[PDB]
Amino acid sequence: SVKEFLAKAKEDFLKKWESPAQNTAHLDQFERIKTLGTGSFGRVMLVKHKETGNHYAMKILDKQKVVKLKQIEHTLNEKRILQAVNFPFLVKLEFSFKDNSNLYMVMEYAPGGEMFSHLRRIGRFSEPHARFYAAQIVLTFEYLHSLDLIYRDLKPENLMIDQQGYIKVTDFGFAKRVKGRTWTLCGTPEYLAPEIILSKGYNKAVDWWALGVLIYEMAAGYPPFFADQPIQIYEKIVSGKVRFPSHFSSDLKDLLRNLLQVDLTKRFGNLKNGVNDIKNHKWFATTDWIAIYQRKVEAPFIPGPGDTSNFDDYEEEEIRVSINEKCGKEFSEF
Amino acid sequence: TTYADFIASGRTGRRNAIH
Ligand SMILES: Cc1ccc(C[C@H](N)CNc2nnc(-c3ccc4[nH]ncc4c3)s2)cc1
Repeated sequence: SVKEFLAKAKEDFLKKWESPAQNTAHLDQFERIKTLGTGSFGRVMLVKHKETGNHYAMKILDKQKVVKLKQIEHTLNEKRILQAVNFPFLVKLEFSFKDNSNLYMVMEYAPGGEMFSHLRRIGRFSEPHARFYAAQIVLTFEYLHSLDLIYRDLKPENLMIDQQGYIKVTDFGFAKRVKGRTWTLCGTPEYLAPEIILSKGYNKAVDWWALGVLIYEMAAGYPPFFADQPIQIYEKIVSGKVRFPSHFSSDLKDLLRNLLQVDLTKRFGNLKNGVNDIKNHKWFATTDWIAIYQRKVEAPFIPGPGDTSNFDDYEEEEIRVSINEKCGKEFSEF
Repeated sequence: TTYADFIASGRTGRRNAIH
């Protein structure tokens, strides 16, 4: 049973958490082909293995920058979580290594691109299209939460689309192992639950709120709470007033009202029946949960190898490796 | 329109996590 499934998932997770591999490869084994994304977080590049010819998404982190930004713990934790989890909609870490100046996480490449760009390009997704993605997130959170892992950064920008049109969740720098409450202020403005913003001790239910935000944006083409800057966004979020596009179905609106619920005693995913209130909701009546997990549902939309047509362009910058080792002790466990 | 207001907000591009 699904319960029985989660059972084994936990054992395998605890098992892999103890044991994390280090330097399973080296930079000389990869040919950089294109920078797929860059920013404060660092940068991800499409690379091609010089021996097999296979492609991967390599995330490069500048050690001195990570320290400067005080993300040492987060960086070590994402690697640790990544190699310890296993679910069809969670991206996998295939190689990791470091040199004098940088840290490298070589992960599965998602040819389809960022869900973000497709959403902005197309405008909005039809309810069935939105439902197909939503279903994947529900299962992923069911899985993560059973391991006491809170994702804490759900958004179109972190959801990649693979060759079959399914989702690959990326970026676990904010994910945290927590049984009850936690207190760190983190996440993305538009997707923050009210309790996070109010500096209260919160729980995994913030991911469910985020799901509501995600479904709304996918279906409307824009987030439920927006403003010129974070401060104003927070005001609207805590006020909890949401208005739905007229094209939103009665079932979709009901689901969203229960997901975007400030009252934690009433928010779906946080009640006695757990994720079942979501999975059994009218809007998901036609959803075949088992078929989704098994990837037997033909994706509503499906964007040679090494192709990067689905990603945006960024200026290619050097991969400088210093002569002196930098921040050796800080990243000794990486 | 609500959509118009969204654009006017100016946060239509990729959003960063808060730091
Ligand atoms: C291109 C991109 C995607 C997401 C973002 C936003 C994100 N918060 C930044 N951090 C990230 N961590 N792991 C990332 C990752 C892992 C495996 C992958 N396979 N294919 C693509 C891809 C991306 S990205 C920026 C750029």
